[PDB]
Amino acid sequence: AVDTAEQVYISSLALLKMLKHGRAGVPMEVMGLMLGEFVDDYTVRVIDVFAMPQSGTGVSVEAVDPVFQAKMLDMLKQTGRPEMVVGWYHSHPGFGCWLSGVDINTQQSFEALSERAVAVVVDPIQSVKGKV
Amino acid sequence: CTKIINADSEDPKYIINVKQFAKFVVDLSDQVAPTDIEEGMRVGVDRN
Amino acid sequence: VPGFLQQSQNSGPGQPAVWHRLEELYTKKLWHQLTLQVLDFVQDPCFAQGDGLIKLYENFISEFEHRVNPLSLVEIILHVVRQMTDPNVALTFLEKTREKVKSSDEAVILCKTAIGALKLNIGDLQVTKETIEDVEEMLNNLPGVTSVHSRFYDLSSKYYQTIGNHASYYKDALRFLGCVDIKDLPVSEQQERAFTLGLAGLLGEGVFNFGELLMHPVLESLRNTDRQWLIDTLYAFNSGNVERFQTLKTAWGQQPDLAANEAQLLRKIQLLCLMEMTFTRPANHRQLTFEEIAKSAKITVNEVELLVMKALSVGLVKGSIDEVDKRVHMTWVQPRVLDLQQIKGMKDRLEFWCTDVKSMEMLVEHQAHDILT
Amino acid sequence: AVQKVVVHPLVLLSVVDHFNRIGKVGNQKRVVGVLLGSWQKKVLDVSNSFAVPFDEDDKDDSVWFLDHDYLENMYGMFKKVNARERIVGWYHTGPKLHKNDIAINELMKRYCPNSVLVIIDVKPKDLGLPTEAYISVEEVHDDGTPTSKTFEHVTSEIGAEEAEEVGVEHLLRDIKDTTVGTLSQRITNQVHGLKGLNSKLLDIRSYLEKVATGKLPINHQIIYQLQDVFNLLPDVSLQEFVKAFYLKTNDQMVVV
Amino acid sequence: MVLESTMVCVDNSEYMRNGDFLPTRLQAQQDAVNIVCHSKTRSNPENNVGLITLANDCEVLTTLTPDTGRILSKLHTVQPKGKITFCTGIRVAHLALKHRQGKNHKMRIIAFVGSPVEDNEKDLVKLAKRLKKEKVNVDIINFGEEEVNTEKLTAFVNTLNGKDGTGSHLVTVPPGPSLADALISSPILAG
Amino acid sequence: KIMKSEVLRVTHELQAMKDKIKENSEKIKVNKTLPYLVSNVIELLDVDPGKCAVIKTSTRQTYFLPVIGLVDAEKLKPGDLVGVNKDSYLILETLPTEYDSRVKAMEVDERPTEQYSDIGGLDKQIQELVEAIVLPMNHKEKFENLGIQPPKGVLMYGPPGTGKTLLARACAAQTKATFLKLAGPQLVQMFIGDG
Amino acid sequence: IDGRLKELREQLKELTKQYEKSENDLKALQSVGQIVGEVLKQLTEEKFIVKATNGPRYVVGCRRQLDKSKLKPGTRVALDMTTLTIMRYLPREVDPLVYN
Ligand SMILES: Nc1ncnc2c1ncn2[C@@H]1O[C@H](COP(=O)(O)OP(=O)(O)O)[C@@H](O)[C@H]1O
Repeated sequence: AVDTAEQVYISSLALLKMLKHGRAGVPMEVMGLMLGEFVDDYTVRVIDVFAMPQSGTGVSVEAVDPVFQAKMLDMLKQTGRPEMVVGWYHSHPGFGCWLSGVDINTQQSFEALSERAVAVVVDPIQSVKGKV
Repeated sequence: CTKIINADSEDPKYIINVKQFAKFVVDLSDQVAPTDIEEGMRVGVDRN
Repeated sequence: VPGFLQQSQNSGPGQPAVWHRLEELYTKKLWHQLTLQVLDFVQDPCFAQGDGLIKLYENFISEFEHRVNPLSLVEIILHVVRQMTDPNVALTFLEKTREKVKSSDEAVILCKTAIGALKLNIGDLQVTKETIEDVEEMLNNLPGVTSVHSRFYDLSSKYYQTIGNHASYYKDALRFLGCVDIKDLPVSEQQERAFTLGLAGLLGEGVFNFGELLMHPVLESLRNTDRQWLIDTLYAFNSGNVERFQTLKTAWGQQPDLAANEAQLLRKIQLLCLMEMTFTRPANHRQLTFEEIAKSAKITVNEVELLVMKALSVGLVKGSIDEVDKRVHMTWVQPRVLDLQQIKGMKDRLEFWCTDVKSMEMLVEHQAHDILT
Repeated sequence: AVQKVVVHPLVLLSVVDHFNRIGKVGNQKRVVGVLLGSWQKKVLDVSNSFAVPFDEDDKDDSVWFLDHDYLENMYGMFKKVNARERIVGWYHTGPKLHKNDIAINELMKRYCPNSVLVIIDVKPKDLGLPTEAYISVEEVHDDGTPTSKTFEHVTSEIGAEEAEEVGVEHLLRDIKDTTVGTLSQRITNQVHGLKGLNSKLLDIRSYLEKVATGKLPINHQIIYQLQDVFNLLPDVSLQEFVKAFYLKTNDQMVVV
Repeated sequence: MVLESTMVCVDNSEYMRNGDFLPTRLQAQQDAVNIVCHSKTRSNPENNVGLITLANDCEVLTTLTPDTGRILSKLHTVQPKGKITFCTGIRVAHLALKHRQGKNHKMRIIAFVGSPVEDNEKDLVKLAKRLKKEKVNVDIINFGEEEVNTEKLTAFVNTLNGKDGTGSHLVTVPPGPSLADALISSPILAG
Repeated sequence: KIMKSEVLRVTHELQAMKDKIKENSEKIKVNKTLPYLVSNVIELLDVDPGKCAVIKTSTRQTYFLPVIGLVDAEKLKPGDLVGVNKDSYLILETLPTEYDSRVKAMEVDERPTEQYSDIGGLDKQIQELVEAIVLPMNHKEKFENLGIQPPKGVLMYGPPGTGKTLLARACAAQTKATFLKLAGPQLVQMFIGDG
Repeated sequence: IDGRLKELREQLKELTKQYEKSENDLKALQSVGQIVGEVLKQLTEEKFIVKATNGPRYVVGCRRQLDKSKLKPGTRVALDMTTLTIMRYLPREVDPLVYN
């Protein structure tokens, strides 16, 4: 229940994955999870992020396939560098810096799973020239 | 919004004319069996 | 098979030891090492006089073991096929070898080369052009096998004495010289090969550069002891040196295949004697007056028009041709060997450009300290 | 077979980070993986990268290992999330290329027929080159030369990925690598253009000097074919300035 | 439970397609591969067996996996026309099996040799010393005609099983026919 | 022979790619379980320099999906009421069209139950039209193998109360096939081209 | 001989590989397509006025491969769904559909 002026050390390649994934699925509201680790309470660092195809159902917890996520994590462990899951990201063309009802529900499920599971809003269409 | 339904397939799918002029087909909500819903009856739809 | 081994142990001194090895190899069911033994016996210091008998024995062994190495078997038995020396049945022999080994390995393409070689030796009209073209048409997805490539290069080099290919024949002969590096054959015959390639370049028309043979040591050292006037003439064609006396001595030095085309030699050397000015002077002397042309080519005034016309056609000089002052503008788009021993000239010009660029960069920096400092 | 390749400003930093993260325990200096992307119109582009731990031995350069099952699973996942992405080539660090590259190319070309090699200089930033592209051509070295490997460099240019301009502007936000301050910025443009021209042409002069000394093998068969025309092209004739004495000097004097 | 991770490097030399065994020595060695992989699967179906090649290449596609069908498919039509590179083959087998695997999983490299080899004694002794320093556990099984259990192979095995090692034997097979059960009888439960 | 390795690759490639079919299909099918836009196909046969489509959405918009990215135009002809992606703006799948308000069910009886036994008097005529209509339904393959295409147009003329309606419905019941009744006198509509 | 059933297995593999390539083209596309508009005004060589069939008109760019001679004024074109730029131009048809 302690949340100070926390700061996210997000990585440039994580940004590039975000913009590429959003640019691909602009109208699908594609989903993903932000691969970060709580090195301490508030100095959260994210070095990598992955892109996952939103299932036809839409924004659902089962759309992020558990077996597929586990296999992806194992692949990252074998080749690359392992990293924990304490966050998520989502291209949000509909409206701005808030979450929809289903987004709040799935973030509540992520919060139950993880410790924080930060809710990150990234708008792919509003970011055009200078403001992401 | 609530709109009438048009018709359905053999059982699962429902081809519906909606007051938003939409060619609307949905999986009927799990709490609602297809038996209760009949052609030409008004049903509300959850925007999500 | 034991009976054939017993019969085959005869007909040669030292053969029964190899036949015992052959017996051991098929007892333990060895095919590749058997092909090596067949290779050793065929390349043994003997003429293989019993060509038909050894053909029958080898076919006997291969048909009752039916698991030998295909490409190397055909590479070896082709010696016996050629040695049998009867083209009417030799074609059937090559068809039989194709039927016994019809895989897409070196075997079939080697059989095609043997067919083409037979068609050269007799009947140079039946399938000669289709065979030679189809070798390259079938060397697809085969970048560096280099074995049948060398074979195809040899056939087409021997096809030089045919109307179809002269300059391409020289090109594939160069390809043979590259692909096979060691001498692997008498120096005198390589020197004869160098003589033929030199005559090919002299008689040819499209061979203006004709690279990898002008100053190539692998080609020149063969005739370094005999007919060095041929070496000098190729160097003349390379560097643009005229040496008209030596080049005329070249014309009647090797009389066959040169006396009829000595006029073509005249035109080519007049064509290629201007390149020396072309690369040495980077538009430093861009006034190719008639007197300068006369010094370069020892040619008359009316022939200048035809010479510069052919120069524009081939690609030596592409500049404007005047006649009030007879000035020829200098652009070259067909580079060739620049006598790497004389690379100091282009190195000096390049370092001159470096010094000029750096000096002007420093000068503009001196003029620009009021902003850059 | 491709005409040319174009590298995005999208995979270079990803490769460098992959080098950094897998170099913590693997100090082989040799990072080997695959670059994925798309090839559409004789222009090949790279959109994704992946690194695999990789160990080498100097003995004939034939000692190595990879995780091919994990790498293939990565490729399936990448194609599933984005179908247009495909393996365009495989990359190795250590610009001093060794001899295992031929074996790696032979093994990986089952994913890409025109297998290409990419070298990323994680630590080196020599002038501006982030990476170099390599095409495998073993179809006879030349017309009259012996057999060789001869991995040539297909021309590479840094592309312009979309939607990354926002991120790169926010990231840097300090240098402003744009034409801002037109006069001073173009002065800097002239400055490093002269710097690059002097450095590269000095390198060419050094290569000519070393060819003259003959300590290194001479690839003259393409060197003079490409540099003779360069030298003889008549950009030194000044009579066209005589014909164009007012080349723009009229515009110079109206601007004054 | 003590689980075993085995990496097999199989001799794809130019001679292996000969018919010394009934189908081919290549198929005989393939039959050696799938029976030992079957034994590993019967011990526990999640025992993992992987393929390594040494015919001037190192096949890694068939990784350290329990399934045997990928080994059978990928080793079939291996085109046994190239040469043998023993020093590279076992070493790359070491690196391939050095990859991510359980620490409980006992690392073991098994080699199949079926053709005569022309390599330097000094080079292979140097490799044996290097593997001795690296504490490598390799057992080698021969098949068919060869200078079977040559001086290089004997010294290589002696270095890898000596100094109170596992005790993995190398069998001196008769040229041509051989009894695969008698070849793999000792190391399947002892070594 | 090579069959062992061939079938080892064949079965795996079959099952894995059909699994990829299922994965693809599910990801589009839930979008096919959420179609929203009517498909007014302004068909343009744009051959790639094969086909294309112009779809008038229910929300009054036009989507030019390329080359009809999911469905074949042999079954998708220029018309309406075919599933269109709500998010991918693409033709999902065919669905039944609309049967012109009145014709949706004017008076269509799903199945008549009146029997041939309760009617009679004209048994020769009823047997004649049974041979001309019902037999081309049950024994349609008999006509097919014979080579004679049965006639279709049967006109029952006679004063009212002669049982034409019962006979027609009884014939339809015997055929066990669909029966559609048209109210002729009310087909005269003031609307232009309504009939 | 199990190898003589190779032909039947080949037929099965070819039959399904047709379905597999069909699905590959079905999923690899997964496209959103392009919105359809009309060239309301060419404006200039860079910016063009393209009006959607149902309201808004936008000042958009043109496809790189296409040229103004291929675009022309008053011709049906396709705009990018999100970035709102010309992607392709399409011919149009009208039909009286009565008594034809
Ligand atoms: N053969 C018959 N058997 C039984 N009922 C009949 C018969 N013919 C006519 N009907 C009666 O006539 C009615 C049908 O009338 P209608 O169809 O208008 O006659 P029509 O077909 O000659 O115009 C039915 O309600 C039925 O009871």
